[PDB]
Amino acid sequence: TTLTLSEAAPLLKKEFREGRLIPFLGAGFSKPLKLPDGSQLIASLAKTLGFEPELFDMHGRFEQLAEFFAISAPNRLQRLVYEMSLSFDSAEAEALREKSPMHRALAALDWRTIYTTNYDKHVEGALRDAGKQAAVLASFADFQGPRARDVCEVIKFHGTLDQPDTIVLTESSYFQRMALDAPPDQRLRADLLANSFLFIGYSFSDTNIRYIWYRMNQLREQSQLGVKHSQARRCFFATHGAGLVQPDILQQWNIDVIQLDPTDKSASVARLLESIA
Amino acid sequence: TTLTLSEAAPLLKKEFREGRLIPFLGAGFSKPLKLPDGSQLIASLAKTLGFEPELFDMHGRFEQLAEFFAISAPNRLQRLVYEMSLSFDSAEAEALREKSPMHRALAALDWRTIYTTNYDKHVEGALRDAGKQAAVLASFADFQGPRARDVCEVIKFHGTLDQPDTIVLTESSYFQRMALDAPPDQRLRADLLANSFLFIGYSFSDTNIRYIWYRMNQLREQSQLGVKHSQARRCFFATHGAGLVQPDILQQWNIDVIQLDPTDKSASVARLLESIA
Amino acid sequence: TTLTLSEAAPLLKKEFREGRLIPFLGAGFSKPLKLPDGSQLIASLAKTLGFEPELFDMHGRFEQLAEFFAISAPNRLQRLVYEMSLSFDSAEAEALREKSPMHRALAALDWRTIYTTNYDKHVEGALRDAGKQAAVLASFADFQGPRARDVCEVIKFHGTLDQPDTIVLTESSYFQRMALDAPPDQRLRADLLANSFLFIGYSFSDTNIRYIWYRMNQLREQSQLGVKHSQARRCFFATHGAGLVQPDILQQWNIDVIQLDPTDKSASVARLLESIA
Amino acid sequence: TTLTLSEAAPLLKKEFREGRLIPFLGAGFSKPLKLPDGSQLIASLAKTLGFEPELFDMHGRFEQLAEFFAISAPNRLQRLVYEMSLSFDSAEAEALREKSPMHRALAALDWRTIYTTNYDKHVEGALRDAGKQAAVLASFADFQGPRARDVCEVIKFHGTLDQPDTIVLTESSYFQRMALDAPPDQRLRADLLANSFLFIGYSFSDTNIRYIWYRMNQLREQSQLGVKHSQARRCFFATHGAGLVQPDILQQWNIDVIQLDPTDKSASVARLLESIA
Amino acid sequence: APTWFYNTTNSEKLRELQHVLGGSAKLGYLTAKVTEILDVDLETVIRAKAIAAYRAVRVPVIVEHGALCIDALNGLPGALVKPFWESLDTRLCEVIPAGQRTARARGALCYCDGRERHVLIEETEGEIAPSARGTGGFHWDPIFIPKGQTRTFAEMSLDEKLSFSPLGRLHTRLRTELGL
Amino acid sequence: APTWFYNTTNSEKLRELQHVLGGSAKLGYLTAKVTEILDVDLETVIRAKAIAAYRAVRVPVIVEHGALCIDALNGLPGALVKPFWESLDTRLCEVIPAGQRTARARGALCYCDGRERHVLIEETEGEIAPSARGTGGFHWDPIFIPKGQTRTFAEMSLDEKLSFSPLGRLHTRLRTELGL
Ligand SMILES: O=c1nc[nH]c2c1ncn2[C@H]1C[C@H](O)[C@@H](COP(=O)(O)OP(=O)(O)OP(=O)(O)O)O1
Ligand SMILES: O=c1nc[nH]c2c1ncn2[C@H]1C[C@H](O)[C@@H](COP(=O)(O)OP(=O)(O)OP(=O)(O)O)O1
Ligand SMILES: NC(=O)c1cccnc1
Ligand SMILES: NC(=O)c1cccnc1
Ligand SMILES: NC(=O)c1cccnc1
Ligand SMILES: NC(=O)c1cccnc1
Ligand SMILES: [Zn+2]
Ligand SMILES: [Zn+2]
Repeated sequence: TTLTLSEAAPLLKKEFREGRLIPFLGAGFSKPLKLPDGSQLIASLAKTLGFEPELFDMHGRFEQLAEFFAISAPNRLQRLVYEMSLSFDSAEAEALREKSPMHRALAALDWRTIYTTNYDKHVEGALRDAGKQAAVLASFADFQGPRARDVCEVIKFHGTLDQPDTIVLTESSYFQRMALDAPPDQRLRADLLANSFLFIGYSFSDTNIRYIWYRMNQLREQSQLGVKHSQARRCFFATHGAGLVQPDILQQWNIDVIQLDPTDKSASVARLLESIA
Repeated sequence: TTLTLSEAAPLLKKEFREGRLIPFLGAGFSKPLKLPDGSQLIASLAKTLGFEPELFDMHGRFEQLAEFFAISAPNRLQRLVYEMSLSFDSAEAEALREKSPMHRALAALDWRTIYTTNYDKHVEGALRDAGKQAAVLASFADFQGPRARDVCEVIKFHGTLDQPDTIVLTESSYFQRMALDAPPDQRLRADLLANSFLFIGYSFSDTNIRYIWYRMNQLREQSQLGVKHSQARRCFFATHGAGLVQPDILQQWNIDVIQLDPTDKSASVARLLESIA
Repeated sequence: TTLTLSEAAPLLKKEFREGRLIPFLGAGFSKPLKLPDGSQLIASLAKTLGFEPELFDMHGRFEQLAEFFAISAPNRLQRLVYEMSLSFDSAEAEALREKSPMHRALAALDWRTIYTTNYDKHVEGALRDAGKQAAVLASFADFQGPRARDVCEVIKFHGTLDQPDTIVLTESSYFQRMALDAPPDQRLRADLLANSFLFIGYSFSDTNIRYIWYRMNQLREQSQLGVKHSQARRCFFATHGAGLVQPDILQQWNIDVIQLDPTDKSASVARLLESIA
Repeated sequence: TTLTLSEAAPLLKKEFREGRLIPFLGAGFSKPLKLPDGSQLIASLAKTLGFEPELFDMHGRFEQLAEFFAISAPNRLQRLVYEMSLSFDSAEAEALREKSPMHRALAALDWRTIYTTNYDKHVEGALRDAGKQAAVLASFADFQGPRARDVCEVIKFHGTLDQPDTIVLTESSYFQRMALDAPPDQRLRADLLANSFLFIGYSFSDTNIRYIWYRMNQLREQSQLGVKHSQARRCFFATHGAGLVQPDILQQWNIDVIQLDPTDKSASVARLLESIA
Repeated sequence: APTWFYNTTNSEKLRELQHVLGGSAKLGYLTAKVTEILDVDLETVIRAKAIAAYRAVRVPVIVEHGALCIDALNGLPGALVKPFWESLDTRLCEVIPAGQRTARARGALCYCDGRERHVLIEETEGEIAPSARGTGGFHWDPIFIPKGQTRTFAEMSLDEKLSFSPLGRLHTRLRTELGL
Repeated sequence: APTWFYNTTNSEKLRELQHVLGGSAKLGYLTAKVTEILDVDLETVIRAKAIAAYRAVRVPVIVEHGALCIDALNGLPGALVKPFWESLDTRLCEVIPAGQRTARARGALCYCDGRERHVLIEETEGEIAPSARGTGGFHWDPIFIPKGQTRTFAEMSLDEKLSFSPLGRLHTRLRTELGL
């Protein structure tokens, strides 16, 4: 009911040599850089507001606690972006990034499009470390700006720290992305029409990501394809610790789960990215 | 920062005598009828699937555990509606409903529209107990069907048990309502343009209810009203146990919180509905 | 010309100890549970439509009056299934079912297949009361679903209330079953090739049941068996009040009539089921 | 909800001048010839069997009482056909047939196909009275026999008295026609694909006629025509005394009811057949 | 073509209802024979007479049944008036004691459209005559004298009888409720 | 198991027929309620009562209906005796003139096996009492005095009443024709 690493490796080679495999990188991909995930941010927002971090967690979800933070005082969200810039893109996080085996194995492949939902320059920065060049696309001005001819386009799906208007963190910013009208939303839905995705270090907790894969099946089911042909183009979900409910929800959306070895999280991902080559 | 019962009582009389107050009733309004809330359903779905009810709860949210239930076997959702109809609309739940002080105090007022998100005939059934007559509107055929002239229209916002296609319980049914295209969605957004609402026994956990009040502020903020005039038409949220984060999120959406006495939940609601008269 | 109870008792023991006797249960088998038969449903459909129950009866047959009900308004049949579910499978009908002597005498025998044409869980529910376990088979997904190894299969021939698409009540649903292509139709015609049936509480008024026993004689007469051998495998029809015409029609179809004592209908059936043991 | 005579008259002229209108004549069309209908036959079968005619009627339907008659003694059905021949086709029924205004108005039109379900030579005999010539088609040998070039084909749908093997009267003969494999069945289903029918003196009580119009809608609904185009080709049902249920059942099957004046049954039919000319 | 049909086998009731409701083009006439149930209550018999006449003619039908409840006979005949005038013709004036001759002439229409039965009842106080007098009218009209009047239904013309009889108030109620 | 079923809702008729035909093991008892037609002729009502009771119980059934034809009322009530004793209880002794008190107590059994209806009729001459006397029995037994006897049916015991009543001759005719 779940692919292993050796089973999923010839399936990922076929989609990569055809140029139809696109990585989707989450907050767990920057975990070996000693960065906060979605839980250590809330522990830092609770310290500023005067909450204990265990009491602040039980008043709402991740989107709702950041919405409460941003309206506590004026200019409270601007300060957070400044603080995150200092801690996510610091020089000691740069130094952990050249010697990271996941970021080396990611940049060794010749991708054309990479999607990320984290606010750090460590995915395009991994491509600059390997001598390659990348193109960060986050806002409308980036898509219409000049690029080079054949350069890997890194789509910052949730925003970048050097453009603080593009960061979606609060609940009102997730509701603004439910219209699927932002330039990262329109680019994602067109790439999903034709490409397989590889989710690495990401857990489907964002209700706007799950809503995009929902509405691709409304195109898939209305097109009245067979049992054989509607199940042909799959997406892949590499996860150490998926539960018992979530892999069966995603089978509806043509998403297969690749079970990685949970003893060493960083080496299991790196062996997956080296098996694509 | 929070209205009491005596403070909110003249504010609710003014909107009621103008005919611009509409109740919005949740799952906590049927709690004195000994019915399950959103947690005792999941305890019953876990027993059918072979889970322990505490282990089944930590694999996903309420929408996602019901999505996992409905795809476990064919015709698994149809059976749930049949079982729910035996236990929610049973004869002993009818007998607890005439002697309930909340349902008597609700039907004593001369409403014109009532919205509910629960699957039971105990809101329109409370109106039949007081000699009044109601009109259940759940699907497209109900809105175009014949009614009488001046009859309280009960809008089953999430569906009714006698029309099992209208029940939104699983995650795919909540995503289908994100388009705001269903007949209860279109009727709600037009009533929200002109009326104050009174949330009784409901907690804002549905991401499609919160998205409707989100997009009413996008009309409110784009209309460029003043500080005084954009804050004039309020909605009211009667809750015994609102936390510390959620009342400040809803102040953005012109929703005021009415703190009820948590020692006796049923008598606190009944004194609120009697203060409107 | 008609078997008595003591005459038919050694004939039913022989077919039961060979495992070739199958009960066929009708609407009169749920009459001691205070449930409607085919006449009190029409009295309830006439009240909804605004007819007097004696005037509504003289405009058509049972199949045709339910066809007129289902097309009077949209979602009018779905409501009927919901109402029947709450009335037929209520808790007070459960409590009358443990102390019913017919349902105790039915479950005391070790059957392998039971056919019913009524929409209630009181035939498989009688088997659960005796500690035995049953398997309800009504739709195509039930036949291909998983069962246990040696469990009495209860074939809901006309449908079940927890699967409202399987209920055949209207005239168009009886005409859809004339093709003999439904999964309860195909299972019945194969069991009729090899087994004796015992009709209890059922009167041959359904023109699709009579058409199945018609076409078994077209196999019987074309096979050119003798007078002795074509009359060997009989079926049994226990009835308190069969007329003067119907027992001679069914002699054509190898169906013998067992005359039960009409003074007490429930005790006469219970003595028949205890004589098989 | 029901056409009158003047409303239905231009609708019948259009289908007749295109050659796409076919009469369907029942037992009420031979009622002015002083012949038995379906109730006076059963009164005559009860006299032979020794029943009182009111007691014999309450033991079964019309098909089932004739099945009981035919198996009471050997050669009992052959005698009935002989008796019916002497009574239905007698010389005094011939003399009432030239002066009948319905049979004159029927033969004045230049039909090409006429269907009847009655066992008498008074529909083709009406065509011989007007100087026209007819061709009775009842069995397989009649369809392959020689006819003339342009002669009205009278399809005896239930059989003729001069071919006693073709008469369907008993219940076993109606069940043999449920396969829709007889030569009158195959000719009817192909004419129903392309022509409007006019039911005169017939009441839909035969479950094989109703099953043919049922399965024409299964072709009509599966072809996925619009609301406008699936309702274009209608059939017409002239009846003095249709109830309240049966006209709404037949609206499903594109059958419109023409209400005739019930004070004089013979003159109301004759004015309908003269309005087609 | 008519939409309502007044069913009676009594040709004297037919010329009364055609005297007032005759010009209505929405009313037809049928002559089917039905069998009444055995009960003295007028409401029970006329309601079971319409269900038995709709079963015969299968169109929206209007039936009519009467009553001649008498105080000296504790309400007898009631709706059993049809076999009394057959048995006791003018001896019915003699079986009732002189001094307590008071009686009620009741009459009921019931129209059935195939789904509902609606009963219209009117009623006339009166007293049984000491002997039968008068030639006009029909069954039991020479024996009934209305209250205030000295004459019988038989002594009065058809315009004058319908200004006292229950049918003269049932014309307007049947015309209004059916739109005749 | 029985093969014939005697249908009555009157529990006083039940203990009479079980007093004589009670030991017959071929006779059962049912209590279905039927509605009689409106006719004074006993033969017509009992024949339409068996077809209406076979339709209810669907077994070979035996029904019973009576008559109390009176000379002073020209045969009234006849088979209309059920609503007279409801209306006129003991005033029925007073509405009949003294001097012509003669009457006939008729009674009829009709058994229907589902194909044929056979009517057995017996009859007892008598005269209506000047006033109701006696406590035993049931409906109209305190008012009827048989011919030759001075006492009523109410004054006599059940053995003595059935030596005069029509049912005492209908036991033997029903037992012989049915083999009870
Ligand atoms: O207003 C009335 N003025 C004078 N006589 C009346 C009246 N109304 C009823 N009568 C007589 C007629 C019949 O002798 C008996 C009613 O019995 P009734 O069943 O209605 O007469 P019926 O069977 O002959 O005709 P129908 O088929 O309309 O019931 O009392
Ligand atoms: O021999 C009799 N000795 C004394 N009284 C009798 C007798 N026979 C009938 N009666 C009384 C009973 C009832 O008051 C009426 C007949 O009416 P009747 O319809 O037969 O009585 P019922 O409806 O209560 O019972 P059942 O269902 O058997 O008809 O005269
Ligand atoms: N840049 C990151 O690592 C990060 C962590 C948590 C949430 N968003 C981004
Ligand atoms: N009918 C109800 O009260 C209910 C409760 C919880 C969820 N859905 C419905
Ligand atoms: N479940 C039942 O008893 C029933 C009754 C009537 C018709 N079908 C089923
Ligand atoms: N020949 C006829 O008129 C007829 C009547 C009734 C049934 N079948 C035929
Ligand atoms: Zn009459
Ligand atoms: Zn009676």
